[PDB]
Amino acid sequence: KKRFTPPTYQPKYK
Amino acid sequence: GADRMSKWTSKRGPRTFCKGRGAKGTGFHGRDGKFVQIKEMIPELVVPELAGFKLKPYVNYRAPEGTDTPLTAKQLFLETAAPAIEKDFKAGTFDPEHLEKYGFEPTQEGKLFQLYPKNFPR
Amino acid sequence: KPDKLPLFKRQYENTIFIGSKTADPLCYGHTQFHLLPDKLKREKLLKQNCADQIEVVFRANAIASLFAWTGAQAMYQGFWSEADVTR
Amino acid sequence: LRSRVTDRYWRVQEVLKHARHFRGRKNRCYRLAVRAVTRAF
Amino acid sequence: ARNVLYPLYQLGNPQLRVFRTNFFIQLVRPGTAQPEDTVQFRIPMEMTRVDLRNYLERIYNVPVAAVRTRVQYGSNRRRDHRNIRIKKPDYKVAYVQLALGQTFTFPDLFPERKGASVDVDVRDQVLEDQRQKHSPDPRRGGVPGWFGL
Amino acid sequence: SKVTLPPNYRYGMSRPGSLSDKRKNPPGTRRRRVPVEPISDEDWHLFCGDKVEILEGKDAGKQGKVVQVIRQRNWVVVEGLNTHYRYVGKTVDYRGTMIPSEAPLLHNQVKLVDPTDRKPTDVEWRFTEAGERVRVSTRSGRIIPKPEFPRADGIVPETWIDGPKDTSVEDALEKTYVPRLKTLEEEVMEAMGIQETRRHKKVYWY
Amino acid sequence: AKKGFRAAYRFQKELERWRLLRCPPP
Amino acid sequence: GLEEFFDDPKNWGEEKVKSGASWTCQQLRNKSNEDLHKLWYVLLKERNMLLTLEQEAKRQRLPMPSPERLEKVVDSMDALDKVVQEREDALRLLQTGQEKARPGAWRRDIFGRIIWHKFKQWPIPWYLNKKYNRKRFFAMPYVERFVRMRIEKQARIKARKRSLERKKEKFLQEKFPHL
Amino acid sequence: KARGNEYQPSNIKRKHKHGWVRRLRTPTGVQVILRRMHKGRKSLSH
Amino acid sequence: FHVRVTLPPRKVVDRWNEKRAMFGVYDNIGILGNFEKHPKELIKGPIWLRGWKGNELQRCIRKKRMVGNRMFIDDLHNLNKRISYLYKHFNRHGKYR
RNA sequence: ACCAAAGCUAGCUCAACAUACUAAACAAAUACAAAAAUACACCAAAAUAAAAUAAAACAUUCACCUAACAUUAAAGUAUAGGAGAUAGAAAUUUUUAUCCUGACGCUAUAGAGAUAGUACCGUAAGGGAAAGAUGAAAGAAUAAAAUAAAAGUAAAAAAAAGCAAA
RNA sequence: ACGAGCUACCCAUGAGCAGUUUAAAAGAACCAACUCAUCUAUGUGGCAAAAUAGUGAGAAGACUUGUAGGUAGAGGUGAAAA
RNA sequence: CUCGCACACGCUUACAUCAGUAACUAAUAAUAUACUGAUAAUUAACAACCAAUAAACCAAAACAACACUAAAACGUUUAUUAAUUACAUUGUUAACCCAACACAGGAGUGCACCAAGGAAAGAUUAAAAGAAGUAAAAGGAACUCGGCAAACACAAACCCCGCCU
Ligand SMILES: [K+]
Ligand SMILES: [K+]
Ligand SMILES: [K+]
Ligand SMILES: [K+]
Ligand SMILES: [K+]
Ligand SMILES: [Mg+2]
Ligand SMILES: [Mg+2]
Ligand SMILES: [Mg+2]
Ligand SMILES: [Mg+2]
Ligand SMILES: [Mg+2]
Ligand SMILES: [Mg+2]
Ligand SMILES: [Mg+2]
Ligand SMILES: [Mg+2]
Ligand SMILES: [Mg+2]
Ligand SMILES: [Mg+2]
Ligand SMILES: [Mg+2]
Ligand SMILES: [Mg+2]
Ligand SMILES: [Mg+2]
Ligand SMILES: [Mg+2]
Ligand SMILES: [Mg+2]
Ligand SMILES: [Mg+2]
Ligand SMILES: [Mg+2]
Ligand SMILES: [Mg+2]
Ligand SMILES: [Mg+2]
Ligand SMILES: [Mg+2]
Ligand SMILES: [Mg+2]
Ligand SMILES: [Mg+2]
Ligand SMILES: [Mg+2]
Ligand SMILES: [Mg+2]
Ligand SMILES: [Mg+2]
Ligand SMILES: [Mg+2]
Ligand SMILES: [Mg+2]
Ligand SMILES: [Mg+2]
Ligand SMILES: [Mg+2]
Ligand SMILES: [Mg+2]
Ligand SMILES: [Mg+2]
Ligand SMILES: [Mg+2]
Ligand SMILES: [Mg+2]
Ligand SMILES: [Mg+2]
Ligand SMILES: [Mg+2]
Ligand SMILES: [Mg+2]
Ligand SMILES: [Mg+2]
Ligand SMILES: [Mg+2]
Ligand SMILES: [Mg+2]
Ligand SMILES: [Mg+2]
Ligand SMILES: [Mg+2]
Ligand SMILES: [Mg+2]
Ligand SMILES: [Mg+2]
Ligand SMILES: [Mg+2]
Ligand SMILES: [Mg+2]
Ligand SMILES: [Mg+2]
Ligand SMILES: [Mg+2]
Repeated sequence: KKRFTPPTYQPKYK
Repeated sequence: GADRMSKWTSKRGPRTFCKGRGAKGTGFHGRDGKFVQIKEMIPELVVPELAGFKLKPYVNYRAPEGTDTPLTAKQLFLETAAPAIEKDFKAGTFDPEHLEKYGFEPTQEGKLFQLYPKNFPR
Repeated sequence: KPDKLPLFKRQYENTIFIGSKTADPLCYGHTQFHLLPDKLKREKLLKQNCADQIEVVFRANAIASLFAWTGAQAMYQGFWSEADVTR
Repeated sequence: LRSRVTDRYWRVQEVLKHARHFRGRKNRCYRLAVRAVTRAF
Repeated sequence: ARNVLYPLYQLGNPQLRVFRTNFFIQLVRPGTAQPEDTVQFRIPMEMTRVDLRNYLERIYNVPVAAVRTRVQYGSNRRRDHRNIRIKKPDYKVAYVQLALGQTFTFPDLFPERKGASVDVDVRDQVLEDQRQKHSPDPRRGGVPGWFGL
Repeated sequence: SKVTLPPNYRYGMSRPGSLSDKRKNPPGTRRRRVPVEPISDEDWHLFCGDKVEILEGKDAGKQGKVVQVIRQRNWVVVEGLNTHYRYVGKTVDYRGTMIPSEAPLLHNQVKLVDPTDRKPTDVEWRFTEAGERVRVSTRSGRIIPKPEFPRADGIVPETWIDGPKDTSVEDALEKTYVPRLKTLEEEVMEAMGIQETRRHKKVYWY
Repeated sequence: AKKGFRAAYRFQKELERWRLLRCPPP
Repeated sequence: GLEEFFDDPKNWGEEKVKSGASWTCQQLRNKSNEDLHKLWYVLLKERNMLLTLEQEAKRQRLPMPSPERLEKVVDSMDALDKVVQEREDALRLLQTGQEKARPGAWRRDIFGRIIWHKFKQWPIPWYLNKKYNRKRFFAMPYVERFVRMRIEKQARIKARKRSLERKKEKFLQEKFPHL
Repeated sequence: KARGNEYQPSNIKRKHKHGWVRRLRTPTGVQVILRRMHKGRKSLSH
Repeated sequence: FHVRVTLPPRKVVDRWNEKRAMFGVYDNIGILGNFEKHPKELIKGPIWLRGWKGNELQRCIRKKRMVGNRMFIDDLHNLNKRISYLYKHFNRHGKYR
């Protein structure tokens, strides 16, 4: 299948 | 996205959305779309004559204060209507049926300025 | 600034017109007739506490209207900013 | 009654005192020191 | 009046009268160039053109001619210490033009005093002299000068 | 104007709305809560302007006048007795005007001084037959009057001159009220001759 | 703040050792 | 008469300006209703001038001379409003006996709360109003669970507050064993 | 062909879909308001 | 593993306060009182735990029986989940079986 | 020698007692696109909870799982169950009042998520944090006291050969 | 429970297609705006969670496009690619 | 070297004046449309808001003369009513919006292609490898899965599968 793991974002407060 | 925690006013929406900022309407729309402004609905400010009036926005420091006694509905009655009722009762002229002579009014709609509906703004 | 007149800027087609296109052989004018609208009546000015404004409306209408007519006549004859006006 | 280890400073000092003369990161880091100290004995 | 309930109007109602107005007006210096007849006021949001015209003609007896008003938007960008927007209040600015040719110029409300300016200069001169006296002597080399010998 | 304060706050002999207080306490900080023994408003017998005696500190047995009281932390400030020295005028190339500053004292280190014997004495509030709350000493048994102190405004009503916008005392105390049964709306309308004929229609409220 | 007193006092034994090493007594 | 917005020219450059005390509540009860009407505008003209000076102070980046004058005037305005209102409600109680000058009744909104619904002025009755008939004053059965939950949330908040007061009393006694 | 910009702002659509009026017109919508009031949300709806 | 560098204020505990001196005074009320009150009638605490003992499962079940109708909504739901998990763990999991 | 280290309050948890249970604030505006004074209306509604699981599979069944009025016993008994898993009463019994309520509960990676459902990420339902430390006085900042102890660096780059040590 | 502000389709209401070739506004022809994305090379934590450069197909129609409304998961929608 | 002015939709003071930038923001410096503090501002004629009922009327927009097939948005007049009363309320800044970014991407209409708007190179040396562009002796597909790519070429014919857009 169309395997793809979307990236995550670091929280802005850091 | 958009800010959901701000004030929704007329400046944010499209041209169609035009919300007043709190003013009181003073008319309506006529036949041709020209705004017909009713003279009565305009608040006519009433001012007295202060030329011959001697009073100032400040009071002298040496003027003594007084015991803070809020006006009471009972104290007002004992000051205005009680002397009239007391004299009439002693003279035998008191009429429990009609109290209009002492300032009591049965229905408020007759007078120009109601009290319970609070007709006058200020 | 002219914005205190008040005057408001706008953008649309720039047109130079005389009442007819250039092909019309009648390229000059004789007189103009103007009728003041309802908002500029004498009675309206008195209510708004405007006495000297009665003559201002007449003067403002004539100066702006006649200049546009006379200016358009000159530019239909070819006269413009760099050619000035001969007659 | 939450019980926490407070003398952990002396827990690692009993190990590092035998690893003061090593070369590299084995003389500072505890995890690398224990494997070196155990092999030393 | 603001924060009050006006009476609903139908046909034949009596004239609406307000005796103690709740409105307050600030006279401000224009930030840009204005003509000779224009006076700039700051008015509360609940005030209309007709209210301001009656406000000046009756309370202050100022023969105004035309009144124009606009709504100003305050800054809502700066963040608090806890990263929360703090919004300045929005104020309504109204311009009026006098009728009988009366001319108004905004006066200078803070004229300096020649004596006060002289006194400030003397105080500054005294402080400068005191600093010079307190300045250490370079030839002493940092040795304290309080002791005699 | 009243300035709101955080639920936990520290007082340091500076008013909350001062620039010195903001410099000491930025709005984004909060510190440890000091233990303050609760004293009810009816148990605080120390005011400003009465002579008191200092028990503990570098100076003991001396007497002085109370100038400032911190009710929040139960502090009494004597006038230049428990003093430490600081500098006021500071700039790049000059320093000076060495001004002594008085440190705060707690209530337990300060005891009120009776006027007659000039010695410390415990004070208890007593209700006399005149209906006035007057402090009463324990040892001597003599009452102590309240320490009348000038207000923070610094203006004495005894010596005052009326300005252009100051109302005279006679006009301030002049009474012109006639208590009739007409509102302010009715009286002013009939006073100026304002005449209205028509009446409002029926309005439905819901 | 861990509850206890043995840990607090046993370190005072170490602080004295460091002071002697840094500034030996005459 | 446009100079009324500014103080007299002799006082423009003064760094400190003295003023008298504000009107107290008791002093205004001795004045007549006609007298209070005239005094309101005397205060009104004073307050406009102070606001103009205060704004001009920010423009010139200079402190406002004796800013406490504005605080005194606004206090006088509030006292004048209070005493006249003290005459309106007292007169209303004698004539009608209603506590509040705006009609209203307690209603239960869709959210289950109890809300004091003020009335509004309309030229048509309640049943002939399109907008009014769309508002709902009653709680649906599903609101019962959510109304119950709000009680639990408020109960825990008060329960935490009460236990906090007890802890402080014990803590202060240990550090102040004067008993 | 370049996703990521699926949100095209519009005040007419936002106030018609997530507005306060729509939340009070359906029985399920009112429960959404009740949940947010109980949770203590600063903004119940757009 | 950093430890505090200052000696804490030593706790001056008095062994002879009112609580410790009078601790466990009437533990023998039944023995020396004509057996009029069992010592279990002196326990102060929860309603469902006065003179009772059990493991974690029997305690949660007992709490639901007595004061179940007086608990809050959120507390009632959390108790039900705890009962179900303990019921499954005690019976369907373990080593000795 | 830098980076760092240390502190004990904020408040919380579990009960008990308990009034009897949607707080505080409501001047004006709030279900037109909420917080916009003002026009001929429509208004409203209910239908058993299901399944993840257990029976080492899974179809009948599977405690608690919305509505019990409790405790000591009868009793895990009678019964109900692909009679398997497991489910499970009653008749009949026991229960003396008020005070004695506080803590072998935590102390900033703990305790509520909370300084807070706020920042911030989502169109929306929803998800949801980190963050505090001087002293009696900082109206003692040429200000003061304290550990100078984590990894990482500096003071002080390296000299044949080797699980780095013995 | 919440989602058709991207996308599939539809209902409203609007707005675009210049020149050139032909009795043609003919799902004709050449070629822009405009819309799709054939081939190759760069790019592969990149400018970009699908792009840039060159080259290509349609370009008066079964065409592109703005605003706004409708269909919701046992379903919606589909000139079937599950 | 050339995507420029304006409106709608959106964003919400990020715009303007003055001062400061050791540090925060710009992926650097100068510095200030973008960071900090104070003060100030968008003024209506344009735009939003801006009557109801009954009756007569089969006859398209495409320069519309007159016609085609797919049969087409676009109203006047008569009658009965409509508060009649200067000045109502509201949108007017910007170097901007949606894409985690001050992103070589996405973005509707009118008018121009400029009179307007902008800067490919921070300073050097001129190695390999890699990317993009120009030119070439003799030969012209001998390359290679294929003439892919490139070219001073820009043509002709056959077959298979689908009719065609
Ligand atoms: K088991
Ligand atoms: K939709
Ligand atoms: K890009
Ligand atoms: K913006
Ligand atoms: K081949
Ligand atoms: Mg958001
Ligand atoms: Mg708008
Ligand atoms: Mg706009
Ligand atoms: Mg008009
Ligand atoms: Mg305007
Ligand atoms: Mg997204
Ligand atoms: Mg779109
Ligand atoms: Mg199974
Ligand atoms: Mg298993
Ligand atoms: Mg089940
Ligand atoms: Mg059977
Ligand atoms: Mg925490
Ligand atoms: Mg911890
Ligand atoms: Mg270290
Ligand atoms: Mg070797
Ligand atoms: Mg759509
Ligand atoms: Mg064409
Ligand atoms: Mg074609
Ligand atoms: Mg496609
Ligand atoms: Mg391309
Ligand atoms: Mg290319
Ligand atoms: Mg090429
Ligand atoms: Mg083509
Ligand atoms: Mg073709
Ligand atoms: Mg839906
Ligand atoms: Mg399907
Ligand atoms: Mg399709
Ligand atoms: Mg297929
Ligand atoms: Mg398939
Ligand atoms: Mg943004
Ligand atoms: Mg730059
Ligand atoms: Mg500058
Ligand atoms: Mg700025
Ligand atoms: Mg980038
Ligand atoms: Mg460059
Ligand atoms: Mg370079
Ligand atoms: Mg090369
Ligand atoms: Mg090459
Ligand atoms: Mg070539
Ligand atoms: Mg060649
Ligand atoms: Mg070959
Ligand atoms: Mg070959
Ligand atoms: Mg091939
Ligand atoms: Mg090719
Ligand atoms: Mg073949
Ligand atoms: Mg085909
Ligand atoms: Mg064929």
